[PDB]
Amino acid sequence: PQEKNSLKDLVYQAFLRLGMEKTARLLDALKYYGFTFSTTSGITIGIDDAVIPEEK
Amino acid sequence: YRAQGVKLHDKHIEIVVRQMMKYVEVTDPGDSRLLEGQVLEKWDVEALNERLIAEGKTPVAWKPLLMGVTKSALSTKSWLSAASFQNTTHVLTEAAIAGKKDELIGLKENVILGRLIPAGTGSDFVRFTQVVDQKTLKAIEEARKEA
Amino acid sequence: RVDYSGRSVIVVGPQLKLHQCGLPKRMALELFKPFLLKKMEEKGIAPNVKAARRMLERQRDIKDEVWDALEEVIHGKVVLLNRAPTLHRLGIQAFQPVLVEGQSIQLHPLVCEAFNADFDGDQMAVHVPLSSFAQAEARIQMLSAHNLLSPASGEPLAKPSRDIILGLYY
Amino acid sequence: PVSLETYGDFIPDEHLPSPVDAATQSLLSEELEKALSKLSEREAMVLKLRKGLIDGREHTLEEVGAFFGVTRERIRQIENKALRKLKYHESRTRKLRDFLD
Amino acid sequence: SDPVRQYLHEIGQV
Amino acid sequence: AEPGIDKLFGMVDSKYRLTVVVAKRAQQLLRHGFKNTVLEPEERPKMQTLEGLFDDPNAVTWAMKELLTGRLVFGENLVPEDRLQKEMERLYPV
Amino acid sequence: MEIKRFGRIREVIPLPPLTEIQVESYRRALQADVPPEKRENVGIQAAFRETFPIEEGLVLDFLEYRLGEPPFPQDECREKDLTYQAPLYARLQLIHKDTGLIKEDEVFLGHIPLMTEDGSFIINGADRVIVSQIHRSPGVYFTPDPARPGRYIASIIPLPKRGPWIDLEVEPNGVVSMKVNKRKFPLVLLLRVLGYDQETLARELGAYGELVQGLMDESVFAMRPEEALIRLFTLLRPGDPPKRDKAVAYVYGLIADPRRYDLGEAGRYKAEEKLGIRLSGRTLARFEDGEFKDEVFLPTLRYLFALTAGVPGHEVDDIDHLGNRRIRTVGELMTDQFRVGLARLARGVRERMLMGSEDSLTPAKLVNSRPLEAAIREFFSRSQLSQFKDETNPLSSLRHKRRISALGPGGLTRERAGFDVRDVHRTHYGRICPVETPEGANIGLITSLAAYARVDELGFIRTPYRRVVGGVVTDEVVYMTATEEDRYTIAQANTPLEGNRIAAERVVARRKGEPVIVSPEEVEFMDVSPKQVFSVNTNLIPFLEHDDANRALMGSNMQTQAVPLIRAQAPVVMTGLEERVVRDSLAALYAEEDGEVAKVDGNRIVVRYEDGRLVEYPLRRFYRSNQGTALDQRPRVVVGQRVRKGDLLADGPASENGFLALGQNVLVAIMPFDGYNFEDAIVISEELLKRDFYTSIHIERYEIEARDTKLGPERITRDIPHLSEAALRDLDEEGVVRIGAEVKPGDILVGRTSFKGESEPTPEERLLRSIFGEKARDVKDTSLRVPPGEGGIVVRTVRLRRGDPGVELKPGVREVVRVYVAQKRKLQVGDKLANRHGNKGVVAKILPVEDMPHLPDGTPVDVILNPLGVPSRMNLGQILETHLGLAGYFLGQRYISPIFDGAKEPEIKELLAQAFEVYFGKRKGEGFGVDKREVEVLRRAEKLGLVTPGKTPEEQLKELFLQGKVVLYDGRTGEPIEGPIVVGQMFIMKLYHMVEDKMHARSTGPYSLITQQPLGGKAQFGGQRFGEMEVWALEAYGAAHTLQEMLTLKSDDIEGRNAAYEAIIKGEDVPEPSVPESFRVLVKELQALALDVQTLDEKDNPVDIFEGLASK
Amino acid sequence: FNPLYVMAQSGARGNPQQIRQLCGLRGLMQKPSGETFEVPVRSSFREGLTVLEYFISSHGARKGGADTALRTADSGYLTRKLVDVTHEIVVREADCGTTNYISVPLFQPDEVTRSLRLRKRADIEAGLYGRVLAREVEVLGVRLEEGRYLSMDDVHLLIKAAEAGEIQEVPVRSPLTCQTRYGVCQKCYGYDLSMARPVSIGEAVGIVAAQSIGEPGTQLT
Amino acid sequence: KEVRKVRIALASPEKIRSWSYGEVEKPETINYRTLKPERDGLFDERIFGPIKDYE
DNA sequence: GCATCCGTGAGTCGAGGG
DNA sequence: TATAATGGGAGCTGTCACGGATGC
RNA sequence: CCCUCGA
Ligand SMILES: [Mg+2]
Ligand SMILES: [Zn+2]
Repeated sequence: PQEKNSLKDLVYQAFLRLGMEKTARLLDALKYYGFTFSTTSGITIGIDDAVIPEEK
Repeated sequence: YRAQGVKLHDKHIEIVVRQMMKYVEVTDPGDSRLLEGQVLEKWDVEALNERLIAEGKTPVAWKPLLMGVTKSALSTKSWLSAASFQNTTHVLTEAAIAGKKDELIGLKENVILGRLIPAGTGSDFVRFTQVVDQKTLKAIEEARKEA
Repeated sequence: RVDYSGRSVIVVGPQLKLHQCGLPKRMALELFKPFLLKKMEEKGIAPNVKAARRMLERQRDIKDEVWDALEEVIHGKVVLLNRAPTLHRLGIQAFQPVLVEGQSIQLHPLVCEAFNADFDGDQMAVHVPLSSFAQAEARIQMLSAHNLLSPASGEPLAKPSRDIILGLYY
Repeated sequence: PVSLETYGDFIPDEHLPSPVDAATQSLLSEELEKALSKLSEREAMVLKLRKGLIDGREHTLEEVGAFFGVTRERIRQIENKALRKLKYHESRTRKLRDFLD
Repeated sequence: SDPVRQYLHEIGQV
Repeated sequence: AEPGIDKLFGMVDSKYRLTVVVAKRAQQLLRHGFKNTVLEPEERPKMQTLEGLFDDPNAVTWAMKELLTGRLVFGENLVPEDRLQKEMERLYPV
Repeated sequence: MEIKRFGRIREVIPLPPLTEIQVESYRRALQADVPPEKRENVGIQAAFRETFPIEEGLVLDFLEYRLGEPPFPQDECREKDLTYQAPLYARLQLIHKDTGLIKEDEVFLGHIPLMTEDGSFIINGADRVIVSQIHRSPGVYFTPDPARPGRYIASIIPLPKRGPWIDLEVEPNGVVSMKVNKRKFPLVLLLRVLGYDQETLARELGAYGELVQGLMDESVFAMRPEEALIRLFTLLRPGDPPKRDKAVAYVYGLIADPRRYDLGEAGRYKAEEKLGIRLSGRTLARFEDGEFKDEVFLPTLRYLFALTAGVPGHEVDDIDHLGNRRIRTVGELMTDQFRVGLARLARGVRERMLMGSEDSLTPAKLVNSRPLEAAIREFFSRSQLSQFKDETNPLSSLRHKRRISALGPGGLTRERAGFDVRDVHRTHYGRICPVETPEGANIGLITSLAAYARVDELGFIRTPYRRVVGGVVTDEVVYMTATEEDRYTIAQANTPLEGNRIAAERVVARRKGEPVIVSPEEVEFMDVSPKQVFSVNTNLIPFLEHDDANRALMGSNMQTQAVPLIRAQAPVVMTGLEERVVRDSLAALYAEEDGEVAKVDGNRIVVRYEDGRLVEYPLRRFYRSNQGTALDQRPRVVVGQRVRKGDLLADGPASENGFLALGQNVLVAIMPFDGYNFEDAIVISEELLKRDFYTSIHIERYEIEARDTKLGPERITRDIPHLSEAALRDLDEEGVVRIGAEVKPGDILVGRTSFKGESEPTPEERLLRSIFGEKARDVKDTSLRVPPGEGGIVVRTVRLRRGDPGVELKPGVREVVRVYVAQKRKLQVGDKLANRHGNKGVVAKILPVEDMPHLPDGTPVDVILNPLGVPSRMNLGQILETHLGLAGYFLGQRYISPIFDGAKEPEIKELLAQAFEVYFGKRKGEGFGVDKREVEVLRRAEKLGLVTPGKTPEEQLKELFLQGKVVLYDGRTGEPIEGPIVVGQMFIMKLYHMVEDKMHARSTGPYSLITQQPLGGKAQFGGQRFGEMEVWALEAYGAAHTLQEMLTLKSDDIEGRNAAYEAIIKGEDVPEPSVPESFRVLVKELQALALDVQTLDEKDNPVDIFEGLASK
Repeated sequence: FNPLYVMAQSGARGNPQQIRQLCGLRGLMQKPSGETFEVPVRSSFREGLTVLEYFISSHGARKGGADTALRTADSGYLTRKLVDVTHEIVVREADCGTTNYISVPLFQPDEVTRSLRLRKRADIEAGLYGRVLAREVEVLGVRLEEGRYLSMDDVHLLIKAAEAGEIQEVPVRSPLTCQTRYGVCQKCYGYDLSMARPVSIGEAVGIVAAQSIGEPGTQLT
Repeated sequence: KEVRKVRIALASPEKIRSWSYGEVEKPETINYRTLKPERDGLFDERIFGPIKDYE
């Protein structure tokens, strides 16, 4: 799964391999699709989302 | 910095430390005009020692001197930089007494005078570069070719 | 303190490209005012400069063609955006301005972390490089999309943030 | 009087000309020369001497008339006809109207 | 240190 | 990003030399009214007005694109300064 | 709508009058209601008793004082920019000792500011607040020596500027040293001066081994008290002649003179309690029968030796303990500056007694009131504890009046205040709120008084507790100091109670702040309420126990920045304080007695009381506050309505039916939205502007003066040269803009002409003049115009003319004109919103209603908050508020959830089920079944573990609804959000930080006099400051020409900036920059220091940057 | 796919400790004296604290706030000091031509003093990445030549060789050894960390160093 | 010429008098009714230059 | 060679008010 | 322009680190 | 400059 570190390494490797112009284009693409998919994802915070484990 | 998860390159710290080691104290004056205990720059004493060795004279014995960042800042050659940093009164009295000249080597000095800094596009390395199109270049070439 | 400068509240600019920032119309009109006068004289909007300045003085005297003239003025040019405090050099960055309605400056998301800028009410200052030399320095050296890695570490500085990460991970 | 150190950061300088004012005076001198070029050299020079755009001061009709070697009535008539041609050209092109504030 | 104390002493000399 | 910025940084031994070249060339283009341009009429940078496409007024855009065409010569001590000025005034009146 | 309240804790006592810390303090200080013979020796009476009598006519003595009526009412003082004050008369009598002649008269000493009914002051027309100070209480303290372990420092501290701090130390050589005014000398000498003998000191202090021997010096006991006194005077005053009466006077003034040295009444009390002695006066010693008599020193040294030896019953002191820190309220500070001005008046009185006719002298001839007036004026204008009142909303003023500062005159200096002063002490419990405090440099230095806390007569903060005898909780409540509190075991307010008896065998309590589990038999006292732990603002945060203290701080603070809205509403989730906050702020209007309402108007409400009398209450309408927010009272009753005592007659600003209304209740969906709520940004529905939610009224004041000059008078006139009728359209006959006109930037508010300065016309001006044949007019246009970015409707004009009744202005000014402009502000992009839980954000996007996420029934949400703010900020109160707000949205009700006592999760779940029945059974009766998108969402939530598999769609939807989540459809698509989303009602406020005030830009403008650099400030049309760090930034980019532009062409290169502007308007490139002017200023200011600064070339030959103009 | 879990794992928001305060127990707290209280808050923010728990936590919250406030000013003072020492340092030439260098170690002594063990990857990167080799290095059949700018792959290969025991320390050109006057040369400085390539002559390296050291000054706890 | 250096040194009384365009003999600033510089004062136009351009 | 007093420092921008 | 008149009066405190001279 | 308030 893509997360902070893997996306950071993607940006660095894209810089090294394809130049800062293409890396800026990739940054904007990741921005667009990330925002879009975060919207429809269903991410929210309800009080029941802080799950007290019984183990406690 | 590592403890707080801050990734920072060694070479910056090395720049700073290099400036902290910038000075030396004379252990023996040799054949020079220097005095025992006189503090000066390592570069200056090395140039003086190469001049005395090239003259067949006795070189100056010196000792490395580690001073903190503030003291190394205040002890710099530029009196403009030091006076604008702090202890302005002390800097200015000693500089006026010594009749000191600021060569405008660093950034602060040229910033005060409002000049173009000696860095980046202001670097003498890149700032004298010329640009010409091939038409004008060939016309100037013919002008040189006729004479 | 300095001329050809302004400031305002910042607002997230998700639609912006990395090299762009949203500049309010009135701010841009004031910051670029001499260029706008000269362009108004180049076209038929005013006979001379003084008439154009007296025309821009009162807000009710401002018509629609002056905004198109201002758009022509700012074409290809960049402004400097700066957020206080300025801890490293990325506290100032260069952006092609996009004229927007409203009074807020629009900031691209990926540069926020560099500026340490969020949207709980931060404000930013705008500066206009004047000479061809200043604008060339800003566009080549100080452009946002030309500074993608940290000069302190070398790791990517403009990179996906929490909102972007949340979607791609999902 | 009161102290500037209780303050002076709010106190502007009304003495030196603003860049807008200096640019306005520059364009004014340039446009006056543009309109004076539409006259002959003698009548333009008479206007400049009589309004003081040469040595800084205004010469009388006797001084300008003895400069060009002519009667004071003649030099006053030259000034009048130059002013008249200027008024005609200005009514035509409407270039110098904006500078009148 | 204090100029008026010093002048008062000098005055108290005579 | 500026178009082809990576190739431009490849051209020079220091990025600041690129900046100086671009700014000087843009000043040349401003001074001589873009009559010295090495760009063919189809290579001219354009701007979309309300009416239609016109020339790009930005001389630095022009300068960078010209630089990319390989048709500009840059370096130090290419020609005396006043000689360059006078020859450019000769070929392209101001 | 129905208000359901939760909580099982019944508060025994209500909140005390929240402004009493101001009102009662100043009332005690003035004693204006007390007949003079009954006045106590406290207050300004005390200052009179200290100053007078004045001796060496020979004697001028004080009889009594009186305060007269104010010359002008409060509103009129605000109007004419006067001070609300009362004249102070003092009856004095001059007595000649020899003659016996007695001439008595009442002399006028000037005025004194009167405190308003709400606890503020009116100074020069501006409302101001005197903030209480916190400081180390006077007394005798003992602290550990940081350098020497096992050794201790004794410290005798009087009131501020009431005498020096004295230190007693045991030196390494054994002798006990005293330090006053930074002078170390053996204490034995002073002990001899006090009249002590080696016998008495040996019998008193001998019980401590090896210590009293450092006190034994034979050379000191070899001289009588007079010789030792002159010795001490030679030690303390080098060079000063050691005369006998001079030494007696000096030492008496240093120790025994009450007119000079004064421990507090609190200082005396603490000294008596610590040292176990009794003080006759408030000094350290006395002058009795020609000799000095000891009060404090010997018990202090005894306690010091005892603490050093380790003998029991002697302990070190916590100087941050709230038993050793007291509060100087407004009355005490005003009385201090009053004493100062009175002492200056006394110096003037003696000076006037030396000079002039000795036989003929009256009190009026001796007293010059001016220095006292000046002292009081300096206090109420330029003191650090005298602050511009915050009237943004009523809670702003209330909190401002309840503030406590550690800075100020005699207080701490910043950056010398470490962690200890800013820490919250265990004794802060119940007294000083632990959350309400500023972020940044002022943290822990500015604090707030707790809700139930009170300041006693000695100045200590006391908190209430309930008596518990044998496990029975009484209704007897006792207010304690921290010193008293540390003596008891005090149970928590949530302790289970059946009737008045403790029902738990294990009880949570505190012993000296330490938490401990304890039997009911052990419980001495019990807390009154959780409310007593926090301030007023912190008590307004529901679900506070679910919020991390930092975001709690943020919401608590930001509540005072809430703008009063035209349609402002009280929160649907309240804490129960919202009514008392309105009542105690004097925001709204209430019925004085029972009666019937006779008349109702947007202006006045006339009420007939049970007495038959007819009282008419006028309503403050659209008044401009200190921060420009609108203050207007709206009538809330109708004609003929029967009202009882305390019922609401009219609603004040930011008040809804007597409930505090700082914002709007909006429908909220917690979800990201295409990056527009990225990093705390907020997205709002355009509907909010359609129904005028978050719309506020703001009034701005503009002011102009016409004055007499040497070149002729300024005058306000409609005749303005070179201006059309279009520009003069809305000006009336006199040159003042008409009421009701709309003004835009550049419009003239007041026309004014001023005679031109003496003008030598440049030759271009003369030629152009002769060309257009027009005489240059004598005057020029100085009219007051609307600044950039401002404007609105003119609601008021005030004109004050010289030569007119009741109007006398400053010397030289002919008249003053004030124009009031009101504007209606809709919520716009860049404005600041916040909730009570610390969630703050700027409005980044306003969506059309069709773009908003919406409920299946077609109801769109109002604002979209990004959930990413919640986890790291750890403030869950907003979540629970949202859940309960959804419930109250569909049940049509509001809730009162007291802090730590509020609604629990199961009760919110019950209410949410009741709401789900309304939200869904309505649909199922309307003839509609489950939607397909709802089924898809239910499958996703079934995968998410939110609903139980196998249940019907209605059961799973109810399961989600009980978790607070609903199905949401994207307005642009119609496709649902893949997951269920938390949606509910939330209380959000519009903060005072609005982009309309903050947007500014400048091309060129005014420059400073000496620096020739752009001015600062938006009002002056200033430029942004490019500081040291921005220069560092440009240097690090290596952008030399941009930097040089910042340093020359845009700031202080006159030639450069003029050439740049001209080149740009010509269409050319900007020219090479010149030398910045402030560097020439540096060269010249260095020359005035006798320092030659030379700019040289590479050949070391001078270069002149002044271009020859400075050389002869 | 719990929201808190997703956000914490992805790196969008949150860390295990804030999540623990939300779901688990709030934890232990400090007295004003830095001393720790014996009994911790057993409650979460989900469950709600008692007024005594809340008041106890207020100590640490206020202490941290005052810490941050008093910290910003000292960090800024330090940054300005650094800017003042280093500001004259610029890249003024390509190579000063010194034979001197430093040796970055890949191993550090164990605290047990038992043996030497491999340094942490991030630290090796911070000391090696973007530098220039002062000597030839032959490891794992790879030639890293003198004068070579070490890329990140070069650093990782050097780490592999260290793990294989082929190299214990790396010779490298450094500003400490640069003989350039008034500044630093291109080879001794190495990469421009922003562009992942050799540094351009004229780069104001001292200001960059001062800002790099200063900026995370307010994070130092 | 171009400035390449900046020097600072002590100023001799003769150097100070060489700078000076006149001695200020009076502690006067401006006349109370005319608001113009007093003769031989701190603001004297005879010493420090004219108040108005070329007048 | 070791204590003690004296001078100098102690983040930025922005707003508002007096 | 003349009785004689002859040594002032505000004080004010909860920081810390460094250099430097000053005093056992 | 002081206070307060933003970042
Ligand atoms: Mg922020
Ligand atoms: Zn080198």
